[PDB]
Amino acid sequence: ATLKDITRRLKSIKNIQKITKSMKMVAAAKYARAERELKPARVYGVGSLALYEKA
Amino acid sequence: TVAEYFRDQEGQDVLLFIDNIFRFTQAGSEVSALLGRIPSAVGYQPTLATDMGTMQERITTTKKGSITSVQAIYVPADDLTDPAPATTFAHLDATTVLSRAIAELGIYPAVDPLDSTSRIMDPNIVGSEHYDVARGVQKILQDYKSLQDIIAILGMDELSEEDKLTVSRARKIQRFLSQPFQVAEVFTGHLGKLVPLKETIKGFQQILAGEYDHLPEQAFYMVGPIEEAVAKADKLA
Repeated sequence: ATLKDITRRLKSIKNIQKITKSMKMVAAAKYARAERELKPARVYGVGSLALYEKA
Repeated sequence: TVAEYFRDQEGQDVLLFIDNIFRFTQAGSEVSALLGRIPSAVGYQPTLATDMGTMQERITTTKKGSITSVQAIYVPADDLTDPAPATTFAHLDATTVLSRAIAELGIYPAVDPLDSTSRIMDPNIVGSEHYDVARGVQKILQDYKSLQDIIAILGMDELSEEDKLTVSRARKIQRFLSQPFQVAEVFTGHLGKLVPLKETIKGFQQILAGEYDHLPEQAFYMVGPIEEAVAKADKLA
């Protein structure tokens, strides 16, 4: 399409590309945090059910 | 030539409606070829600028009256890089770019707000209340455009909330500009509602003050001054 159209598109796509990308790290960071949070936690939940099992 | 009579001679503050100079220019351009001449890029007439220039400069405010020139400019494909408008701006003093998008947004006044400009505006000239309200407005709305981009992900009632407030406000604001037409029972149905200026500045200033941040959003649409918009909310429920 006319260059505009392309741009228009593009514009957004680029944006997206950022936005998503942004969201990607943003998430990744959150995610990362969450990742951290798992250690004692891991145990902790694992623990949590850890007995309706034996008994 | 007539108007110059009135201006200087009859003194008159002329309101000069031109619809459209565009057609003149175009007319010039049409001939250009046939004048043997080269037309121009974008088809034009090579002399366009002077043509305009001499014309635009033909009219003015002397100390022998004023010709206040309301000049309709058709803007093809609303493309303005479209040399003619591109030029025009120089001769403009206030540019009113009417936004078809906005028109499409159902708004009437359908204007392109940010491009209906006057390079002139000032916190001095128009007073800052005016000015600032506008800059704030101009600001937020452009930012709101940035936000559209968000919304595309986030949805009709889901975002980041302050930002949501402002969004909503933008939605009001939009509506608040919308204004009935006495003429246009055909476009509006409504009848014109005129806003005397202060009531406007204030109108938005108030909205900016968020005094309606609990009032409905399109309880702003096709109004006159802001009160009536408040009133209008009631009329619903």
